[PDB]
Formats: sequence, C-alpha cells, structure tokens
Amino acid sequence: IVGGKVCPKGECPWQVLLLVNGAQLCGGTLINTIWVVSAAHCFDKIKNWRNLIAVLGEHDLSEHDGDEQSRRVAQVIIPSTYVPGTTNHDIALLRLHQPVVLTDHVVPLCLPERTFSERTLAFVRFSLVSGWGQLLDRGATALELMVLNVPRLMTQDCLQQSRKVGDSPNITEYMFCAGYSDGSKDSCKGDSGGPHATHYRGTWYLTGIVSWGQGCATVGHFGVYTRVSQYIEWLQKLMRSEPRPGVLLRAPFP
Amino acid sequence: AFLEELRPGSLERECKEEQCSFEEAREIFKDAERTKLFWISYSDGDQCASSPCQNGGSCKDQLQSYICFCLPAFEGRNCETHKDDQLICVNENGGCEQYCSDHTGTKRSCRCHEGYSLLADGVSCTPTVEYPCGKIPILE
Amino acid sequence: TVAAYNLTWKSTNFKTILEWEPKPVNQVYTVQISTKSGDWKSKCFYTTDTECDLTDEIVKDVKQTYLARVFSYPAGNGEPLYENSPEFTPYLETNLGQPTIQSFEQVGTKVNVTVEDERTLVRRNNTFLSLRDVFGKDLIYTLYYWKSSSSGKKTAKTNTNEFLIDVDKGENYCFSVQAVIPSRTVNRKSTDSPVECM
Ligand SMILES: *[C@@H]1O[C@H](CO)[C@@H](O)[C@H](O)[C@H]1O
Ligand SMILES: *[C@@H]1O[C@@H](C)[C@@H](O)[C@@H](O)[C@@H]1O
Ligand SMILES: [Ca+2]
Ligand SMILES: [Ca+2]
Ligand SMILES: [Ca+2]
Ligand SMILES: [Ca+2]
Ligand SMILES: [Cl-]
Ligand SMILES: [Cl-]
Ligand SMILES: [Cl-]
Ligand SMILES: [Cl-]
Ligand SMILES: [Mg+2]
Ligand SMILES: [Mg+2]
Ligand SMILES: [Mg+2]
Ligand SMILES: [Rb+]
Ligand SMILES: [Rb+]
Ligand SMILES: [Rb+]
Ligand SMILES: [Rb+]
Ligand SMILES: [Rb+]
Ligand SMILES: [Rb+]
Repeated sequence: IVGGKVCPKGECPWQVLLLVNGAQLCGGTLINTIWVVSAAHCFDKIKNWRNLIAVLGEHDLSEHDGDEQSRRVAQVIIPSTYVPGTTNHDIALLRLHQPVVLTDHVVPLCLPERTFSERTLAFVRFSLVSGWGQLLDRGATALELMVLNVPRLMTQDCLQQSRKVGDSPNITEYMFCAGYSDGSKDSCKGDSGGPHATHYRGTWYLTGIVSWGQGCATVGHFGVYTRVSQYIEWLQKLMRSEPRPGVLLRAPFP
Repeated sequence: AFLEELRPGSLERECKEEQCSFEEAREIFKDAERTKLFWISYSDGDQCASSPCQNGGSCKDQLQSYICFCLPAFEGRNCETHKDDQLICVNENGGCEQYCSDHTGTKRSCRCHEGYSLLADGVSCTPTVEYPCGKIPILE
Repeated sequence: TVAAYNLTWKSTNFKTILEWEPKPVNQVYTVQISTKSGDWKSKCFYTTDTECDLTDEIVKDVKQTYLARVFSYPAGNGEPLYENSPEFTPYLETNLGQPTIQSFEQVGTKVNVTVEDERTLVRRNNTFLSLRDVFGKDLIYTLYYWKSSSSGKKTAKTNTNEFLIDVDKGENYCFSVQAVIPSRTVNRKSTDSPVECM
C-alpha cells in the first residue's frame, strides 16, 4: 500500500496473509470460518500446492503473538476462464483444512448479494484496501498491515481519466477502478488478493480484490480491482461443493 | 369610448384600470429605457395563472416562467412527484439496512445477511451470533 | 441505448432542475448526484422525462459543488451508458429570482421603498428561507428610479430590503428593483422587478 496508514491491530480482522513454503505470497479475505477469497494471479508460479498456509489475526510480520491462527490451504479454486499471465477473472476461492476460530482479532467480511452489491454498494464512494505489500512502487514491503481509503470510478470515467498506455489490458465488466491518478495513493503488487471492503449502514462487505495496475500510484492511472459482484453465485455454489483430492481446481464460470 | 379620452395621459387610467399598448405606455414614460423597463414585465403575463403547482404547492411568477414551492412530501418542477411513492430498492436501498427486495403491486421488504435477523421495525438488522461478518469488535 | 447530452443546470432561488437531451425512444433514464467526496444518490428513477428536480438534494448544503450524471437504460429493464453534467455550486450559480416591490411610503420629504422578501427553496423549520436569509451580506438590492419630468436615471443600493430616498416636492417617481450578489462575476443580478409608480 502506497500512501496509506497502519491498520491498528484488530481493525482489519478479515485480512489474510497467504504463505507458500513459509514465505509471503499475497493477501486474501476471510468470508466465513472456512473460506478465503484471494486473486487467481497469486497462484501462477506455485509448484508446491501442499505448502500453502493462510494466517488470520496477523498484524506485525516481525513478531508472533497469540492472535495469529494458521491453517493449511486445502483447495484453491479459480475460474476456468482465467488465463495465467493475464488480468481478467482474477479471483480465487480457498478452502481451509480446518476452520479458524472467530475472535476479536479474527472476523469474516460479509460477502454481499449481487443485486445489493451492484445497486447499492457500488455507489458508496470510498472503500478500504489493505495489505503488507510495497510501500512505494518497486520498494520494500510492509511489516505492519497497511490500509488505504480509495474512491471508486465507473469504468467510462476511469478510461477517460487514465493516461493511454500502448497494449495495456482492457478494463472488463469483471473489474473496476478505484484510487487516485495523482501518484499519491494506491494498492501495490504484494497487496494482491487483499480486500477492497465497503462500509454500508453499519456493516462491512467485500466488493473488490486487489488485482492489477500500471505500476503503483503512477500518475494518470488508478488501481484495478476484481469486481466481486460478478462472482457471487459462482462463489456460493462452490462453497457448497465437495472437497476433491488435489489442491488446485479450475471450475467452470459462469 | 371617446369621452374617456379627454384628459392628459395617465399610467393609472390607461395601463392599470385598463390594458395599454406599448405606444400608449411610451407616451407616458417618454424615455426609451424607462418605457422598455416597464413594458418587459407589464406585457409578460402571469405564468402562475394556469396553476401549474400540484399537490398543494405554491407558485411564484417570474419573467416568462415560474417557481413552484412544494409541500414536504412532494418534489418536481410542478410538485408532481410523491416522495411517498418512491419506496423502492434503487432509492437509497429502500431504507433497508442490509438487503432490499422489491415487490410490484406491494411494499418492498428488507432482509439480512446470514448471522443477522430483521428487527420488528422491518428495516434494521441485529446479530444472532457472537462474531457476525462485517463488524470490527476491537473497536467496541 | 444512446447517452444523454447537453446536460444543463436550470436553477433560480435554489429551485434546481437538471435538463438533458434526447427525448427517449425505447429507453428511460435515472439520475444520480453527489458531492466530490460523497456517495451517489439516485433520483427520477426510470423516468421518461428529460428533466430531474434535484432541489431537495442541493438545499441540504447550498455551498457544496455537486456533479450529476444521467444513465440510459433500454426498455424492458455491467455498466449502463451515461453522461456527466457540469459541476454546479448552488450558492455561486443559482439565478436570483425576479423581485417584487412590496410598498412605497412617503414619510417626511423622503420615500421608503420596500422590496418583498424573496422566497427560496431552502427550508428551515417548516418555512422557506428568504434570499437575504441565505446570502446575508452577500446580497444587496438596487433601485432604479426617476422623476417623470426630468431626463436621466437615479440608482440607490441597500444592504437590507428597504431604500429611503430623497424626492423633490409634488412630483411622481417610478421605481424598479434588482437583487444583486456583488461578489459574483457572472450571473450577478436578477431581472428587474415590475415598475411601480406613485
Ligand atoms: C401553466 O401551466 C402549464 C401546465 O399546466 C405550464 O406548462 C405553463 O408553463 C404554465 O404557465
Ligand atoms: C404556498 O406555499 C405552499 C408551500 C403552501 O404552504 C401553500 O399553502 C401556500 O399558498
Ligand atoms: Ca505477527
Ligand atoms: Ca376606463
Ligand atoms: Ca396615442
Ligand atoms: Ca411573469
Ligand atoms: Cl511453490
Ligand atoms: Cl489446518
Ligand atoms: Cl458492482
Ligand atoms: Cl430577500
Ligand atoms: Mg384607479
Ligand atoms: Mg390611452
Ligand atoms: Mg406616440
Ligand atoms: Rb487497453
Ligand atoms: Rb509509480
Ligand atoms: Rb388603454
Ligand atoms: Rb382611456
Ligand atoms: Rb395617448
Ligand atoms: Rb438472515
């Protein structure tokens, strides 16, 4: 996160840290005691599928405390439509092997109904994005969880306010822009998979997943987020599915 | 009536008690700008005469136009929109705290995420579990 | 669908209506409005009108800068087509309505001219605020007046809704008034009131 603040411990209690072979990989969002949403692109380079861990209740990556809870990742489910190395359909649904225990420091973010999310949450201007990613484009990552308030744009506005870059990715219906085009504030590579969370009448909901961007906080560009509202029925059906023997599952979408 | 035309010019007699033409008014005021200033309003017409403000609204006349002032339950240029008839889910979520469902022919209803139940007020939601989704307990 | 165009703010005394083109054919509109940092509020849901009264949203804070946008939806019903409006700041841009001379009285060798309080759409406690309630010292009234038997005009200006002017004995004077916000560079004055004469 560039130009954000430290999220005070416990105040982002749905943020997940994902680890592969014990090393920081990406963020994620807890949505109930068993299931975590993250970004598909976080898994493009994985060879060791049996060594993924989700950490809940994490705050300072330099010190362990009694609020952290680790769980093995049993399944990673990504839309079959997603193409590694690209931006569209950038979502992954992760099944933990054992549930986390909800505590003051560990709480899921609500996955909203689609229509509520399209007709109401989409017009809440500001939402929060978080993670332990880079503090400056191509800079060092953060040791304390960082959080940033970003305003959302309709795609027509984002296109109209964005500097043209030859051969850049299309912003599709499965994405939305959020942030600032003045170089001050954005999410960053190592925030990938982390929540864009929206507060509405006293409850917080998952609306976006940190996904891609032209650098970080680059002038003339916004952050791009996976549009979670397009995946509600896909996630809800998969959360009712039977576990399978291998970790990765590429499931049909829609 | 020629017998009513025997006196010197008079704004009151010619333009107030009667309708007057631009030149009758000019002969009274003489100066071009004074005459124009009078005439622009005098010949304008009361645009509130057609009573365009609905639902008990109040009309104020302007030059070639009017303004309606509505009672609190109404809006629109002519107070034509009933605020009471706008209880639908695209209008600030139907006033529902969490989920909103439209029902044509009848009133919308409000609903809640898992972990919450609807209060008796029909809009507000309350947790039914210790750690419902989307609340930050550390702050409380 | 086709996107709206020529979005235009029509506003007088804070009664504020957004207008646009075209007449809809097999499409309907919905409008949203926000301040720069606030949430979008929807209005005029699925209207076939090419106008939307936004008075009730803008009077909440007349000094905010609002942006509106008009969505087009096809008949029978990702993101719809839309067009943004100009920005609008009501305090700075609303037209001043045509005033009315309420009375004139000769007291002494002078005449008092009273301008009717101009009513606006901003509410407080069940009543509508006057232009002076809203603008205070930012608002003056100006009086254009003349003696019938002389050439030349006279102007007076007031910080309240009353003028007290000197007049020559046994003559008729006529009067007309304007509302003026002197601090403005553009849209500074109302249209002139109807002329009233002794
Ligand atoms: C008289 O009322 C009509 C509508 O009833 C309106 O269109 C005119 O502007 C008004 O003078
Ligand atoms: C004009 O103002 C409106 C709001 C109503 O109060 C009417 O009774 C009045 O004539
Ligand atoms: Ca730690
Ligand atoms: Ca007569
Ligand atoms: Ca004549
Ligand atoms: Ca008129
Ligand atoms: Cl690996
Ligand atoms: Cl485990
Ligand atoms: Cl959406
Ligand atoms: Cl006034
Ligand atoms: Mg008479
Ligand atoms: Mg005559
Ligand atoms: Mg003549
Ligand atoms: Rb592109
Ligand atoms: Rb940058
Ligand atoms: Rb006449
Ligand atoms: Rb006459
Ligand atoms: Rb005459
Ligand atoms: Rb429920």
